[PDB]
Amino acid sequence: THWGYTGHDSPESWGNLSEEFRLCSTGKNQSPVNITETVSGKLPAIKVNYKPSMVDVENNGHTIQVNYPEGGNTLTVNGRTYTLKQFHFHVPSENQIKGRTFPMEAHFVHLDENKQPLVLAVLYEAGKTNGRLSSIWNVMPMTAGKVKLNQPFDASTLLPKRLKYYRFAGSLTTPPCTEGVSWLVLKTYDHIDQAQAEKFTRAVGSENNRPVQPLNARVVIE
Ligand SMILES: NS(=O)(=O)c1nnc(NC(=O)CCc2ccccc2)s1
Ligand SMILES: [Zn+2]
Repeated sequence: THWGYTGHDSPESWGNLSEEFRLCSTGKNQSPVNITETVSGKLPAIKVNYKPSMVDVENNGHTIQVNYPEGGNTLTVNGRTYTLKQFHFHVPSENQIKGRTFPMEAHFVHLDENKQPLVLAVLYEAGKTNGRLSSIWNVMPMTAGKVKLNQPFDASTLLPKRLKYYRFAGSLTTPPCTEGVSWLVLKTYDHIDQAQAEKFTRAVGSENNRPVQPLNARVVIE
Protein backbone atom coordinates (compact mmCIF):
# COMPACT_ATOMS: atom_id res chain seq x y z
CA THR A 1 0.00 0.00 0.00
CA HIS A 2 1.28 3.44 -1.09
CA TRP A 3 3.14 5.53 1.49
CA GLY A 4 5.34 8.62 1.40
CA TYR A 5 6.52 11.77 3.11
CA THR A 6 4.00 14.37 1.81
CA GLY A 7 0.30 14.61 0.92
CA HIS A 8 -2.20 12.14 2.42
CA ASP A 9 0.48 9.41 2.48
CA SER A 10 2.47 11.33 5.12
CA PRO A 11 4.02 9.81 8.36
CA GLU A 12 1.26 11.15 10.66
CA SER A 13 -1.12 9.09 8.44
CA TRP A 14 0.84 5.82 7.95
CA GLY A 15 -1.24 4.12 10.68
CA ASN A 16 -4.52 4.98 8.89
CA LEU A 17 -3.30 3.69 5.50
CA SER A 18 -3.46 -0.02 6.37
CA GLU A 19 -4.15 -2.31 9.37
CA GLU A 20 -0.65 -3.73 8.73
CA PHE A 21 0.83 -0.24 9.33
CA ARG A 22 -0.95 0.47 12.62
CA LEU A 23 2.08 0.10 14.89
CA CYS A 24 3.52 3.20 13.13
CA SER A 25 1.09 5.29 15.20
CA THR A 26 0.10 2.98 18.12
CA GLY A 27 3.55 1.70 19.10
CA LYS A 28 5.63 2.98 21.98
CA ASN A 29 9.19 1.96 20.98
CA GLN A 30 9.47 3.68 17.58
CA SER A 31 12.44 5.09 15.67
CA PRO A 32 13.80 7.60 15.02
CA VAL A 33 14.59 9.45 18.23
CA ASN A 34 16.17 12.57 19.66
CA ILE A 35 19.15 11.29 21.68
CA THR A 36 19.42 13.63 24.71
CA GLU A 37 19.45 12.03 28.16
CA THR A 38 21.67 8.95 28.01
CA VAL A 39 22.83 6.52 30.68
CA SER A 40 26.61 6.11 30.50
CA GLY A 41 27.47 2.39 30.25
CA LYS A 42 29.98 -0.34 29.31
CA LEU A 43 28.82 -1.28 25.80
CA PRO A 44 30.52 -4.21 23.99
CA ALA A 45 32.90 -3.24 21.17
CA ILE A 46 31.82 -3.49 17.53
CA LYS A 47 34.05 -5.52 15.20
CA VAL A 48 33.47 -4.77 11.48
CA ASN A 49 34.26 -7.41 8.85
CA TYR A 50 33.20 -5.76 5.60
CA LYS A 51 34.90 -6.34 2.24
CA PRO A 52 34.76 -5.63 -1.52
CA SER A 53 31.53 -7.25 -2.71
CA MET A 54 29.21 -7.19 -5.69
CA VAL A 55 26.15 -5.15 -4.72
CA ASP A 56 22.88 -4.20 -6.44
CA VAL A 57 21.87 -0.52 -6.33
CA GLU A 58 18.17 0.26 -6.29
CA ASN A 59 15.90 3.28 -6.27
CA ASN A 60 12.78 2.03 -4.47
CA GLY A 61 10.98 5.41 -4.73
CA HIS A 62 11.68 6.17 -1.01
CA THR A 63 15.48 5.76 -0.70
CA ILE A 64 18.55 4.68 -2.66
CA GLN A 65 19.47 1.19 -1.44
CA VAL A 66 22.74 -0.72 -1.89
CA ASN A 67 21.69 -4.39 -1.59
CA TYR A 68 23.96 -7.34 -0.73
CA PRO A 69 22.73 -10.62 -2.34
CA GLU A 70 25.51 -12.57 -0.60
CA GLY A 71 26.74 -12.66 3.01
CA GLY A 72 30.36 -12.24 4.15
CA ASN A 73 29.91 -8.61 5.25
CA THR A 74 29.45 -8.96 9.00
CA LEU A 75 29.52 -7.12 12.29
CA THR A 76 30.29 -8.85 15.60
CA VAL A 77 29.06 -7.36 18.87
CA ASN A 78 28.63 -9.21 22.19
CA GLY A 79 29.52 -12.57 20.61
CA ARG A 80 26.63 -12.50 18.08
CA THR A 81 27.33 -12.11 14.33
CA TYR A 82 25.07 -9.89 12.19
CA THR A 83 25.10 -10.11 8.37
CA LEU A 84 24.86 -6.87 6.35
CA LYS A 85 21.84 -7.28 4.01
CA GLN A 86 21.71 -3.70 2.70
CA PHE A 87 22.33 -0.05 3.45
CA HIS A 88 20.42 3.06 2.33
CA PHE A 89 20.03 6.72 3.17
CA HIS A 90 17.86 9.49 4.57
CA VAL A 91 18.18 13.15 3.55
CA PRO A 92 17.97 14.73 5.98
CA SER A 93 18.80 12.45 8.94
CA GLU A 94 16.10 10.74 10.99
CA ASN A 95 17.80 10.49 14.37
CA GLN A 96 19.07 13.60 16.16
CA ILE A 97 21.70 14.30 18.82
CA LYS A 98 20.40 16.88 21.33
CA GLY A 99 18.06 18.40 18.72
CA ARG A 100 20.78 18.42 16.06
CA THR A 101 19.72 17.26 12.61
CA PHE A 102 22.31 16.28 10.03
CA PRO A 103 22.20 16.69 6.24
CA MET A 104 22.13 12.92 5.69
CA GLU A 105 21.96 9.56 7.53
CA ALA A 106 23.04 6.04 6.43
CA HIS A 107 21.40 2.91 7.83
CA PHE A 108 23.31 -0.37 7.59
CA VAL A 109 20.70 -3.10 8.07
CA HIS A 110 21.69 -6.50 9.50
CA LEU A 111 20.32 -9.89 10.60
CA ASP A 112 21.94 -12.52 12.87
CA GLU A 113 21.23 -16.28 12.84
CA ASN A 114 18.26 -15.75 15.21
CA LYS A 115 16.74 -13.20 12.73
CA GLN A 116 17.31 -10.37 15.23
CA PRO A 117 17.40 -6.99 13.32
CA LEU A 118 20.15 -4.41 13.94
CA VAL A 119 20.60 -1.06 12.19
CA LEU A 120 23.88 0.80 12.49
CA ALA A 121 23.68 4.51 11.66
CA VAL A 122 26.24 6.94 10.31
CA LEU A 123 25.38 10.62 10.48
CA TYR A 124 26.96 12.89 7.81
CA GLU A 125 27.90 16.52 8.60
CA ALA A 126 28.16 19.39 6.11
CA GLY A 127 31.70 19.36 4.65
CA LYS A 128 33.82 18.03 1.77
CA THR A 129 32.17 16.11 -1.06
CA ASN A 130 32.15 12.43 0.02
CA GLY A 131 34.71 10.64 -2.19
CA ARG A 132 33.96 7.13 -0.90
CA LEU A 133 30.23 7.35 -1.75
CA SER A 134 30.78 8.75 -5.28
CA SER A 135 30.93 5.19 -6.67
CA ILE A 136 27.26 4.86 -5.60
CA TRP A 137 26.20 8.46 -6.53
CA ASN A 138 27.49 7.96 -10.07
CA VAL A 139 25.48 4.73 -10.68
CA MET A 140 22.48 6.11 -8.68
CA PRO A 141 19.21 5.36 -10.65
CA MET A 142 16.92 8.38 -10.71
CA THR A 143 13.71 6.35 -11.38
CA ALA A 144 12.15 3.16 -9.77
CA GLY A 145 14.73 0.59 -11.22
CA LYS A 146 18.02 -1.24 -10.30
CA VAL A 147 21.67 -1.10 -11.42
CA LYS A 148 23.03 -4.59 -11.12
CA LEU A 149 26.31 -6.35 -10.32
CA ASN A 150 28.44 -4.18 -12.50
CA GLN A 151 29.02 -2.58 -9.13
CA PRO A 152 31.79 -3.45 -6.65
CA PHE A 153 31.72 -1.57 -3.38
CA ASP A 154 33.60 -1.79 -0.07
CA ALA A 155 31.43 -0.68 2.85
CA SER A 156 34.51 -0.75 5.11
CA THR A 157 35.20 2.73 3.72
CA LEU A 158 31.91 4.11 5.11
CA LEU A 159 32.57 3.24 8.76
CA PRO A 160 34.99 5.19 11.02
CA LYS A 161 37.86 3.55 12.94
CA ARG A 162 36.26 4.99 16.11
CA LEU A 163 33.22 2.76 16.72
CA LYS A 164 31.75 4.36 19.84
CA TYR A 165 27.94 4.20 19.60
CA TYR A 166 24.66 5.11 21.23
CA ARG A 167 22.51 2.03 21.86
CA PHE A 168 18.75 1.83 22.16
CA ALA A 169 15.85 -0.25 20.87
CA GLY A 170 13.10 0.74 18.43
CA SER A 171 11.54 0.25 15.03
CA LEU A 172 11.88 0.44 11.29
CA THR A 173 11.48 4.12 10.38
CA THR A 174 9.34 3.12 7.38
CA PRO A 175 5.98 1.22 7.28
CA PRO A 176 5.11 -1.19 8.67
CA CYS A 177 7.30 0.29 11.46
CA THR A 178 8.05 -3.16 12.97
CA GLU A 179 9.52 -2.88 16.48
CA GLY A 180 12.13 -5.38 17.64
CA VAL A 181 15.09 -3.54 16.11
CA SER A 182 18.42 -2.78 17.79
CA TRP A 183 19.82 0.67 17.02
CA LEU A 184 23.53 1.50 17.24
CA VAL A 185 24.22 5.12 16.25
CA LEU A 186 27.89 5.98 15.80
CA LYS A 187 29.26 8.99 17.68
CA THR A 188 31.75 9.80 14.94
CA TYR A 189 30.32 11.75 11.98
CA ASP A 190 31.28 11.42 8.29
CA HIS A 191 30.69 14.27 5.75
CA ILE A 192 28.73 15.26 2.61
CA ASP A 193 28.22 18.10 0.16
CA GLN A 194 25.04 20.02 -0.54
CA ALA A 195 25.31 18.78 -4.17
CA GLN A 196 25.33 15.10 -3.01
CA ALA A 197 22.29 15.55 -0.72
CA GLU A 198 20.21 17.28 -3.43
CA LYS A 199 21.15 14.61 -5.97
CA PHE A 200 19.76 12.03 -3.51
CA THR A 201 16.64 14.17 -3.08
CA ARG A 202 16.26 14.65 -6.84
CA ALA A 203 16.55 10.90 -7.40
CA VAL A 204 14.24 9.71 -4.60
CA GLY A 205 11.75 12.52 -5.37
CA SER A 206 11.45 13.92 -1.82
CA GLU A 207 12.97 14.29 1.65
CA ASN A 208 12.61 10.88 3.27
CA ASN A 209 12.96 11.70 7.00
CA ARG A 210 10.36 10.42 9.50
CA PRO A 211 9.88 12.77 12.53
CA VAL A 212 11.38 11.73 15.89
CA GLN A 213 9.21 9.54 18.16
CA PRO A 214 9.07 9.80 22.00
CA LEU A 215 11.57 7.54 23.82
CA ASN A 216 8.88 6.70 26.42
CA ALA A 217 10.24 3.95 28.75
CA ARG A 218 13.47 3.62 26.76
CA VAL A 219 17.02 4.50 27.88
CA VAL A 220 19.86 5.31 25.47
CA ILE A 221 23.30 4.06 26.55
CA GLU A 222 26.44 6.17 25.86
N1 LIG B 1 14.53 3.31 7.56
S1 LIG B 1 15.23 1.87 8.20
O1 LIG B 1 16.69 2.03 8.17
O2 LIG B 1 14.92 1.57 9.60
C1 LIG B 1 14.67 0.33 7.43
N2 LIG B 1 15.43 -0.71 7.17
N3 LIG B 1 14.85 -1.80 6.63
C2 LIG B 1 13.56 -1.68 6.39
N4 LIG B 1 12.75 -2.74 5.80
C3 LIG B 1 13.49 -3.87 5.25
O3 LIG B 1 14.68 -3.92 5.30
C4 LIG B 1 12.75 -5.05 4.66
C5 LIG B 1 13.16 -6.32 5.42
C6 LIG B 1 13.53 -6.24 6.93
C7 LIG B 1 12.54 -6.13 7.91
C8 LIG B 1 12.87 -6.09 9.27
C9 LIG B 1 14.20 -6.15 9.65
C10 LIG B 1 15.21 -6.27 8.68
C11 LIG B 1 14.87 -6.33 7.33
S2 LIG B 1 13.08 -0.15 6.97
ZN1 LIG C 1 16.49 3.80 7.06
